[PDB]
Amino acid sequence: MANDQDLSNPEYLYTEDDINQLLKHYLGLDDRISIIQHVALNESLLLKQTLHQVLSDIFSGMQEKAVIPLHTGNNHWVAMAIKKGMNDDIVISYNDPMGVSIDDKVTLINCIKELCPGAKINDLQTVQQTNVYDCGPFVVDNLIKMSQGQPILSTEEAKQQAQNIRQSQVNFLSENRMITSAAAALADTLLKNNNRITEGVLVDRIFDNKILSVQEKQQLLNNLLDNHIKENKSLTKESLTRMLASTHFVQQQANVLLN
Amino acid sequence: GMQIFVKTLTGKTITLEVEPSDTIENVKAKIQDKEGIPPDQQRLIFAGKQLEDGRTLSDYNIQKESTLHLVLRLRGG
Amino acid sequence: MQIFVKTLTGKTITLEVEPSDTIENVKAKIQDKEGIPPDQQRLIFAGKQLEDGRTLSDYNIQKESTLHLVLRLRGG
Amino acid sequence: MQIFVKTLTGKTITLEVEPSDTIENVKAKIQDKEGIPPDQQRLIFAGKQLEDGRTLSDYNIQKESTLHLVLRLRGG
Repeated sequence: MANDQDLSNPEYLYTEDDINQLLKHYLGLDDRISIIQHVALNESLLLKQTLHQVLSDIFSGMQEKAVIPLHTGNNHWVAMAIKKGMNDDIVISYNDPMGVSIDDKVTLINCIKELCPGAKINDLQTVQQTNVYDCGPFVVDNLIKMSQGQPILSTEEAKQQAQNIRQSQVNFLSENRMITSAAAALADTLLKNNNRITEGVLVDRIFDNKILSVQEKQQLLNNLLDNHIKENKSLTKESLTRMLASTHFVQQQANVLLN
Repeated sequence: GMQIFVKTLTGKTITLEVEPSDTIENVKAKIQDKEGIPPDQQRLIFAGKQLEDGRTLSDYNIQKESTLHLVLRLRGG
Repeated sequence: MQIFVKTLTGKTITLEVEPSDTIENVKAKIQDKEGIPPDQQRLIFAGKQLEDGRTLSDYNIQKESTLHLVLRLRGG
Repeated sequence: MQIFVKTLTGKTITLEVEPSDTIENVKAKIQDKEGIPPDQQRLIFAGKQLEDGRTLSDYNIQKESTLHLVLRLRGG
């Protein structure tokens, strides 16, 4: 029972969160790359919205490129990436790791033609996955390569590298999940029953905390002063979790859980 | 004064009164106010991105009569 | 002087303007010639969003410059 | 006027200061009384990190305000 749900299992099906943590890890430091998280061809307004934002940003040079994990509405991921080609041409690169061509996707094509009739679409139509689980790993790999202007893995390369790219990507995911759950639990001890605190109440809650040693506090506060506590900003469970997941202090707590 | 729309998990579209300078956490609190959905259960999407607490609507170029989506997490093989 | 405004549909429109023309004025000329209301119009020059109360010369926009027009979705 | 500085060791230190005192001056007073060098000191008031060339009154720090002192690591 529930292989599809266990990260370690070879049958683990990637979620939008898995793909997003992986793309932000390999790409997120370059601001000129738009990373899409959630868009499915069964959401007609959201798909049109998404393509309009990205095509507008790329044609105007507000972004250089975009990577789009596109859900088929059918328990399946494909890779779409968009950049300027030669001569202010827009080039939409596509691969379904099943090797199924884009042509089926009349909704998708027509929505592109409506927004940008001059857009090129390069359907690589290359089979990659050798089972019904591995679309997530190949879509992550494909988008990274497409963003770098590198060719995607061939059928042969993909047959050979499938296990290694999942294993590599699942190593990063295991570590990332532990950093996030340690940061979340720390964020909870400091929010107590506030769903808002300022950076100023944070500083004071760390000082009064009854659990952390004086050295644990000194490390956490040094870690956060480096990039935060400048303008006394309002934090929530989510923004405080992300700020704490930034911390060497939290990354160390996670490091001991995993070894 | 600006209106935006939110499509909810039940398929209902609601209208929100907002400012461009409203924080995402403020928008999620307005959704909780009107529909009773807690912020931490909200997967709030504009044009394919999950909106992050500590950003504003204008950070995401969300303007008058924009539609946000409350979403279920996608997966596949 | 003349400037060009490119849309995502691939239409290029050519405008008669002065260096001292405001961004608002340029949007009003686009409404005049294309019928697109200013509040649907986002103007970009070389990757910067043009702000309504500034002039073409504030952005060093000269004869035969190309702007990019980003239109609001779905109608309007 | 008097201000207070809380340390992670649980010491509150009380300082004699003027509104016109620079942050650098406050760190020098902390070195004077506690022996901690200025370049190891990060001061916080109400969630804002105090910058060396500014004054207490720049940060609206008044009589009986509490600051937070954090010391740099032997590494980082």
